[PDB]
Amino acid sequence: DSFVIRGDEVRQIAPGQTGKIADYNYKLPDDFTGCVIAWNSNNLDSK
Amino acid sequence: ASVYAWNRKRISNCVADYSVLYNSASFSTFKCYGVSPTKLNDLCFTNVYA
Repeated sequence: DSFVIRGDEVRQIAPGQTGKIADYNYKLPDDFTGCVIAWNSNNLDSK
Repeated sequence: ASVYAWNRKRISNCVADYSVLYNSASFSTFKCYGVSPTKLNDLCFTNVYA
């Protein structure tokens, strides 16, 4: 699953977690199996 | 206040929504103990202090 978010919201993308990104558009299962991988993209996605 | 001095508001006789604070971009932490910040709106207390 591939997408962009503001850096403050990276902590919402987990099993069990809650917030506007975790509720309203990207919810993980509360027993998720897998990895969440992220890096800053300020060199590509900012203008 | 200075951290040696720290004032203490007592909150009483009133209604509050805690989700307004929990969804705010203002805060660098929100760590909760003995209650969860998602649950506070469903639950209530004799005094609250800040």
